[PDB]
Amino acid sequence: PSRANTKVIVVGGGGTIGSSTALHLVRSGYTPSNVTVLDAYPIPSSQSAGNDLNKIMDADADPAADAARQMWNEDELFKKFFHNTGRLDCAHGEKDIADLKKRYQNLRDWGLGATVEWLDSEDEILKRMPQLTRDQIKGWKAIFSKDGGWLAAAKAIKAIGEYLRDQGVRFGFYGAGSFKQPLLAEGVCIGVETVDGTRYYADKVVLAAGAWSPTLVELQEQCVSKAWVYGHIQLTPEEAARYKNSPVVYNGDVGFFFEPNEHGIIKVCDEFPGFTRFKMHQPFGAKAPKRISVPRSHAKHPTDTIPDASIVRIRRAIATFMPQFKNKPLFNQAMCWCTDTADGHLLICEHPEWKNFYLATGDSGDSFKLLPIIGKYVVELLEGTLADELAHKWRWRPGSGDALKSRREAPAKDLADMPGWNHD
Ligand SMILES: Cc1cc2nc3c(=O)[nH]c(=O)nc-3n(C[C@H](O)[C@H](O)[C@H](O)COP(=O)(O)OP(=O)(O)OC[C@H]3O[C@@H](n4cnc5c(N)ncnc54)[C@H](O)[C@@H]3O)c2cc1C
Repeated sequence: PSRANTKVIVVGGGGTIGSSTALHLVRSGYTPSNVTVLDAYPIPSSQSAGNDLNKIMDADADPAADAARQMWNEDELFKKFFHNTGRLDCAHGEKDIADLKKRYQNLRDWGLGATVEWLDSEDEILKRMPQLTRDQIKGWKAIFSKDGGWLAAAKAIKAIGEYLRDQGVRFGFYGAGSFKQPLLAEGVCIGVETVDGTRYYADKVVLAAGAWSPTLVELQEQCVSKAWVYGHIQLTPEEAARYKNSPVVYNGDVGFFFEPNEHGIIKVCDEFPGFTRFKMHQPFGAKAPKRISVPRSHAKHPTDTIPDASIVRIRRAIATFMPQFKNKPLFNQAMCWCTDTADGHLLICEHPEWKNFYLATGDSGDSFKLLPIIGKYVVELLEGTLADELAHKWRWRPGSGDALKSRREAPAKDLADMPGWNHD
């Protein structure tokens, strides 16, 4: 078929890469009624890693991230969800400071020197963030990124879902949206079947199932799914007013926090290598069950919280960043799932055996900032127009390294070994 006549199913279309793909199909002139978004949960999916009050907009010298940054500034659908507060990337101790100097030097060497400034003392840091405590940031240096800030993530995906609804995109959710298998005819994918038995037929299928991708089809451990954690504190209107338009504050050895949302709520994250949840599971294409990391979904198990070890790290972030708030209860604790490749690059490729089935995953914990742009690259993959360098960087690559460690400091620990999260 031609493009007005091409049917495409986006599996995981309630999440980050999937909603972006559906948007870029519509914007590229695919007929909205020929696009079907399938998700386990209605857009924005309650288990999407993008279903979050906030994410950091930390675009670097990377072409895709920079193209995304421009859309967060200029695109009429997205721009209202980007808060250009700036970002403090803070470092403490001999090794982290040396790595921050080098990151700074690299950004100068890459021609972003005008967007960033080196803060060489605590006085320089308190100038940009006077709500910090001088005592707790003794010896800290920072890169202040003027271009940075934070993204109203769940609101941005919701806004894509409302736009797609109004265009006449087709939806299937719950049993009617939860992918079970591809429909294959002589090695060609011609649609999908969901858990309730519903079949959808299309010319092309995109698997944008995030941390669920390696659970749904055999990916030969090129993606390993891991959880990260957050909790919330509630500020009085007077407390929240002191933090209005605060930059994002990050320290790789502490974690990070955001300015309060419109309800006075501050989200706090630690910084760590993520948690697996290994269990026996048989993805489509696997000859028998395998021990793989299967997300433990907060949407399916809303009584779940986070490990005790995670609460302690978040309390330490609050004690370091916001000592006056050590007494506030930490609430709406949740695990948030991503999938790492060995090299931390995306997995955006045609399936090597199932023609017209495409992977769009490998988010590796840092892809929410790509929400505006990433579906453009997926449409280019479907159309055969993706740049060779990106076709290689995002290629099918089992056996290319250990995704349990990936490019992080250590192999992820497992939730089986981390008490405090399960309240069943
Ligand atoms: C705590 C945390 C903090 C983060 N901070 C940042 C940050 O500051 N900046 C940044 O850029 N990135 C950040 N990230 C990373 C970012 O959130 C992810 O890289 C990105 O959102 C992943 O997008 P995705 O589309 O691959 O997955 P998702 O958005 O999770 O989408 C996957 C979708 O697949 C659906 N699905 C699952 N199973 C099925 C099925 N059987 N059938 C159909 N659909 C299914 C899910 O319901 C979901 O909607 C953070 C992530 C977490 C968890």
